[PDB]
Amino acid sequence: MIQGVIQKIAGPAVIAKGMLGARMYDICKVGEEGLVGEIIRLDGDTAFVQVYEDTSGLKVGEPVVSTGLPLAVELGPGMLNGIYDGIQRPLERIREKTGIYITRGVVVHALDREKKWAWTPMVKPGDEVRGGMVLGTVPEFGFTHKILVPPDVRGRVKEVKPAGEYTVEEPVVVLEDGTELKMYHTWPVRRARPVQRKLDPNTPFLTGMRILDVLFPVAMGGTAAIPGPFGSGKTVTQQSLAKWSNADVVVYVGCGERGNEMTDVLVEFPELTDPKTGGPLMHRTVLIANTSNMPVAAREASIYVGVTIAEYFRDQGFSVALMADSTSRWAEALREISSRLEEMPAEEGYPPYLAARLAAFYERAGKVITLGGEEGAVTIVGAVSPPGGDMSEPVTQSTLRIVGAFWRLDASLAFRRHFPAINWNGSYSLFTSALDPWYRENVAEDYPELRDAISELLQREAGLQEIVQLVGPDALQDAERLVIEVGRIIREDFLQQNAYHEVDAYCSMKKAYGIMKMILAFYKEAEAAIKRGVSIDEILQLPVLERIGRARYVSEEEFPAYFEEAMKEIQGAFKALA
Amino acid sequence: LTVAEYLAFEHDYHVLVILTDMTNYCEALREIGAAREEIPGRRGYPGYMYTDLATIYERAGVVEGKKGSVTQIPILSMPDDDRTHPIPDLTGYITEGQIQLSRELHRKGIYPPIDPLPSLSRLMNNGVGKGKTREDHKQVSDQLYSAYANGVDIRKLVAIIGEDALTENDRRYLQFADAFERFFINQGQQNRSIEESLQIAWALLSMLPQGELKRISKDHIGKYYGQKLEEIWGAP
Amino acid sequence: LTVAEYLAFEHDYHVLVILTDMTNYCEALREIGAAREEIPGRRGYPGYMYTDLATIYERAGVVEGKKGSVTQIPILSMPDDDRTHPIPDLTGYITEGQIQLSRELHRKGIYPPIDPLPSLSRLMNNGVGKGKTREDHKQVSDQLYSAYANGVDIRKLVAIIGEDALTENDRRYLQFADAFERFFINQGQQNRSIEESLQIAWALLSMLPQGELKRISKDHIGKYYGQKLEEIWG
Amino acid sequence: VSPTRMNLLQRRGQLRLAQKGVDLLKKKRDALVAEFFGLVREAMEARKALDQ
Repeated sequence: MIQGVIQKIAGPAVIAKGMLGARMYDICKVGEEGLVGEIIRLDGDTAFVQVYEDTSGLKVGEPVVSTGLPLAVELGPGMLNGIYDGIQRPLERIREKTGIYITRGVVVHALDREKKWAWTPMVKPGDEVRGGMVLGTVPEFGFTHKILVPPDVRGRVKEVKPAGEYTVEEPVVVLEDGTELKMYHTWPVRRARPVQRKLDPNTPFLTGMRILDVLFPVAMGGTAAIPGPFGSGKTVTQQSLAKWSNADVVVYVGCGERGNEMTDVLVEFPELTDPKTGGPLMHRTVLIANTSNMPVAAREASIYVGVTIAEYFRDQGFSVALMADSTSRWAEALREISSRLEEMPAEEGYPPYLAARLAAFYERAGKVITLGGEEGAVTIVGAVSPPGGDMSEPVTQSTLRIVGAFWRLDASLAFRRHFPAINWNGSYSLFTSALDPWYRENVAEDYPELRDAISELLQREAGLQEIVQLVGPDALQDAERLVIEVGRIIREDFLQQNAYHEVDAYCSMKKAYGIMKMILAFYKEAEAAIKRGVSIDEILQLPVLERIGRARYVSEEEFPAYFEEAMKEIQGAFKALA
Repeated sequence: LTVAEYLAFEHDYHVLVILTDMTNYCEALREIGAAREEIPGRRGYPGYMYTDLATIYERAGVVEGKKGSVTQIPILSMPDDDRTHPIPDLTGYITEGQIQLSRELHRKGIYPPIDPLPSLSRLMNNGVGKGKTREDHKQVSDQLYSAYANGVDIRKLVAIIGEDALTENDRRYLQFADAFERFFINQGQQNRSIEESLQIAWALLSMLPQGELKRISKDHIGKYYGQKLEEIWGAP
Repeated sequence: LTVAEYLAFEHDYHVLVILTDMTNYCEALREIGAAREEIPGRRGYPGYMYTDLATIYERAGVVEGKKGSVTQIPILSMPDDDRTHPIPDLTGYITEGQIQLSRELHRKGIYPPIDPLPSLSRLMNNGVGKGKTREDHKQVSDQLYSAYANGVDIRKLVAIIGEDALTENDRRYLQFADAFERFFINQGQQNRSIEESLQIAWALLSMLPQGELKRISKDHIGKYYGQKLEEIWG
Repeated sequence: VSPTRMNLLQRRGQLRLAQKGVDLLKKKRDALVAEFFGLVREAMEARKALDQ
């Protein structure tokens, strides 16, 4: 380890002499208290260290020790059910050993070093292993955590620890070249974990919400952007997505949130229940929490820490949903760091490389073939919070250039008690065409046509808004009144979804397909009845209205019979009509 | 804030911190940064201004296992009434809502000149209701907001189309807006309990016809609707 | 200006100084300042531009006991016709008023295209009035300014509501503004005495009702109001 | 127009005024349409009386 002494202190900037051999962006311990800093410039025998925490009280001549490694995360058993800050320090153990305040220079381990894990070997002496292979398994809540050899490590197995209880520091496998492999390894957060091959967006990411799964789908391994306007129910929708998605592991990243909003996340999330097991949802999620008053380095590194953890869980063969609660706050942290570096800004004070960093974060998503030969995916749902909802902000423009879906959350819809408050007019998805074969194979060959028909009906309803504003709906022709009423039905019975209801919180693709079938069949029958001289108000009184309105709340296993009965009675109700 | 934290979390005090002018603080921060040869960020302010303001603001809150609390009311004058100025912008980024003073209300002789329409408390729902203030608080506030917005819009409409062309309910909203400004906002130096404020709000809502109160449940309407302003007001 | 001061204050000459383009002077000043890395004002001009322009402009005036005088008429081209550009801004802050030309008036064939509203003379009050030009000069000037500003405002209103919707007072002010621009401002190369100019001004003011002339005292109105514009010509 | 912060604020105030004018004009249009729809029923009654 390169060891030097402090030569100059100027705020968070420390110049350390005697540091020849220190590498750029290595983590350093500054002063007797061991404050963590990063090398950002090398000059002769000196190194420029940017200290994470406050440097008040430091004196010239205090030791500077280089760890020799860049910013990295420990990947191994013990991350699930854990809460970390932006640089992966366990907040609960920090509270245990320090109090209600976070003191400077506290040393904690990301993975617990005292807990014993039930090791089960899967390799034998003489076996040849490569990066990403499975050395063994360890139980962690409902999962079987696969211990992977690090991606850059290969060799022949010499000795394997038998089944038993060991800590993460115990060398379970040691290779012929003397390399010891433990239950965990470290990976730089700014280097993407290698994969064999990136797959195409063929399969959908099922969030359990009808509007998202049908109108604006995101592919497994895709990326979606959401806005967080106040009063839109963003937190309900985010935690509903966490509960009901088809992802095995959830990673939630809070980059520089408000103190009370971060408290809301940290209190509500442990109370969520996992429907797959009935236990706490926290048993399959990792929370990364940062408030606005934490060091800017941690707030900037939070998303990379989260995406690295997500990539590790993907490399174990799982499907991971990654949610970043505010990339706008992360961008603010990046802007502050660039300003501290005295870099010329681009547009509204942001560094010119803002789009490059956003792309480096978002492009780590995708369905891949892991180095171990299994299949895994990372799906990223990012959130943006412009100053006053003005999307023209460079962060939002940069995000929308690279994300495949945009779920426009609207406060006006939430004011009208339309939940989820997703404005279907401003939302879009680029994954529909790629996902169409999967829909035809897996739910119905008709499904894309039905989805386009429903979207066209919504567009026709939106095209009449100025007429309905100018004159009442009763002044509309029966054809226009029919599409207005069908748009109302579509909204209130397909688009709206109760996140707290016992059966309506989740909706499968087939149930949604049946609902659209019922709605479109009713619309076609009513359009025929209109040209049969039937007036609108007898159609609006049909019980099939209430039948379609109740289709949301019927359970999943009872839906097929309800759907066939409803189709039959919708066919019958219009035949008997005069 | 050091004194506030000490009191609240070592003696269980409920501490209210008032920071009288954060604009002066930010100008001092800019001057200090310039004096130390630092390159400024947006609009000449330090690039770390957001972090500094966060380290000030985020010292308030409630701690698990502690009876005390710290509440902050920062006060800042927007440099040109510009909400997009960096100081109010970053403050809104960090804080939970804002109370906006109205120059129009102030010049009309109303004190305190708080304008309810642009004001917002983001944590309000968590601190009101049954067992905290009263069960009808939230719905009353929503109804007041909607009725006041309706009244202020009808006030601009009446200038062009005249009072006689208005609907009867429009005239009711017009009278409600004036009474709301004169009695609810314009309280002077009075110290009003929450019960007195709710009573005045209900008396103001009673000027509207029953059933126009869409945001309020029928139980609360039956319990509190009907009373006149004359019976409970401080002065005519 | 050294020559002008020498002549005026040593040989009692009345000197008129014309500086063709102070914009070109400020360009050279900016070149020197940028070569010297001076802390700039706005748009890259040196911070000491105000002081330098002051050392130039402040060399005019009259001196107690001496008979000569120095009068300065600098000329400067406002970049993009922007009055808030640093050069015209600092010049206006230093000089005793300015004569501002209007491109809109010029495009209409009016010469000299002097726009009276942005124009100013700080020393006007010292040289006009009873015993200097005429007793009604200042009041007539004030009334003309108010009436012309009213006409310009009514021109702005016309673009929204159309001319046919105007009342008779607004129409009278609009016609006053038109006739003012066409007859008072537009004079060509002819040389008008102050009496002729005041006669034209009173003829234009007679277009308005006698009660609208709030700026003018009633005795002056009785003396001069009522003359027709056709009597001067046509 | 000369680009200055004060001028930018003036333009933003003008934009706000224009938006409020649009809203006010829309409310006036709503009132006019209500009047027009009452008057059309009155006109149809008058036309029927004329036919009689």
